[PDB]
Amino acid sequence: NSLEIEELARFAVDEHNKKENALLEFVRVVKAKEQHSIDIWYDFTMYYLTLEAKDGGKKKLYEAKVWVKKLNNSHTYKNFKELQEFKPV
Amino acid sequence: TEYKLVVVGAGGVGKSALTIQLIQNHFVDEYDPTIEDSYRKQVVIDGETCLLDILDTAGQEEYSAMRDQYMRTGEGFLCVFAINNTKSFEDIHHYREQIKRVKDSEDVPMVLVGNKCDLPSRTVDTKQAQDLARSYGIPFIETSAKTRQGVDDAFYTLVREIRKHK
Ligand SMILES: Nc1nc2c(ncn2[C@@H]2O[C@H](COP(=O)(O)OP(=O)(O)O)[C@@H](O)[C@H]2O)c(=O)[nH]1
Ligand SMILES: [Mg+2]
Repeated sequence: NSLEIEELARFAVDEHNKKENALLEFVRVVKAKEQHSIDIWYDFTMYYLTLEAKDGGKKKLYEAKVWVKKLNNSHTYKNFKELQEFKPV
Repeated sequence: TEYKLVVVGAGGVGKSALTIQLIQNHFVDEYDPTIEDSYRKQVVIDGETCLLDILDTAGQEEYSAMRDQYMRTGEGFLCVFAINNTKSFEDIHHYREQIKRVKDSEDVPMVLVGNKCDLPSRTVDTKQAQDLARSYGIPFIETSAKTRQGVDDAFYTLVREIRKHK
């Protein structure tokens, strides 16, 4: 339903690679789920993504959790994006 | 019988002062602005013995599992501004938006509160607040956490609003 699923997935792969000194190549998202929290000011969303990535050639699945703080009264700046979990399956 | 209420508004409008005046019946000058917590008080409203469960919100910049629960299960909302701070009055529109959004509903029990009406001066015109409240289709009540002015009326009006929508 989100129009930033593929983007958040790439962010996940990137952030994993960054943190874990890896070089996974993002292929695509196979499953996505949302946990949307409308708060008094910001919106917070936990994204649960199952993505395909290539690990020095071979295609593997990874489940990623991405945490997103986003505002609907002023663009960016106090927005935020964070990989919480990223594990092979 | 419980009424779950949520008190919202920019920091420094007197959310805590209002809440503590209704619960403990005294004015607290300097309440830690970071402290968010729920408080319960049994009261009588229009001959009804009932329990009010009130979340005094604080720290809107960080996610709160507590606030999350009360946004979902809260029955009514006090949107508070300060009558001597225009910014707090402007923030009201976004608070209301987020409450409508979380309930997916225009028709959420809600009372607009103009706090600090004890002060001899004011910056936000009364008629402006009345005009806004009317546009939203909600009650507007002027309060003073310092003098206790309109505090009972603020929370009870909300309970009456919640009663209407049941
Ligand atoms: N004069 C006056 N001061 C108030 C009133 N309510 C709160 N205050 C003061 O305004 C400041 C912020 O109050 P607080 O309840 O902590 O605001 P909150 O951040 O919304 O919880 C404090 O210094 C309070 O003493 C009021 O009705 N009248
Ligand atoms: Mg407070």
